[PDB]
Amino acid sequence: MSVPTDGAVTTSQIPASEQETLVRPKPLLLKLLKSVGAQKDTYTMKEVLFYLGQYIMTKRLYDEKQQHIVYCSNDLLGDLFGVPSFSVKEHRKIYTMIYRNLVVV
Ligand SMILES: COc1cc(NC(=O)C[C@@]2(C)C[C@H](c3cccc(Cl)c3)[C@@H](c3ccc(Cl)c(F)c3)N([C@H](CS(=O)(=O)C(C)(C)C)C3CC3)C2=O)ccc1C(=O)O
Repeated sequence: MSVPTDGAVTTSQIPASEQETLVRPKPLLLKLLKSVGAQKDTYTMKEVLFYLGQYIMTKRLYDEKQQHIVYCSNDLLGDLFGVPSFSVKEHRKIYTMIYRNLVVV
């Protein structure tokens, strides 16, 4: 990972320009972002990933760091993504699940 600002996280697995994609989260995704301090309705993807990461850690969905698995089956995030769990290493898979929950500007 890289952290180009205090509210963004990027990855070499995804093109840099893709992480600058402007998006308008649908209501559930937006709710999760605002629960950890987000104050707007439009974001770059790298900001969405930052806030989703904060949400995951705040809800204690990634306690076992070395296992690299988020367990979200009983959380809003599991409903958002439509999976019971996923790997924090699989960044394209994560981007794909997020894209289903937003409109691209
Ligand atoms: C790809 O290979 C690896 C990946 C990893 N780990 C990751 O890629 C996970 C990552 C470091 C980036 C990992 C990340 C970062 C940028 C983009 C993407 Cl798609 C993923 C990122 C993350 C953020 C949001 C979501 Cl929804 C998610 F599932 C995972 N998170 C966040 C923490 S954070 O990076 O935001 C930090 C607080 C440390 C700045 C954790 C809470 C979910 C990570 O911890 C570890 C080891 C290896 C290896 O084999 O060497």
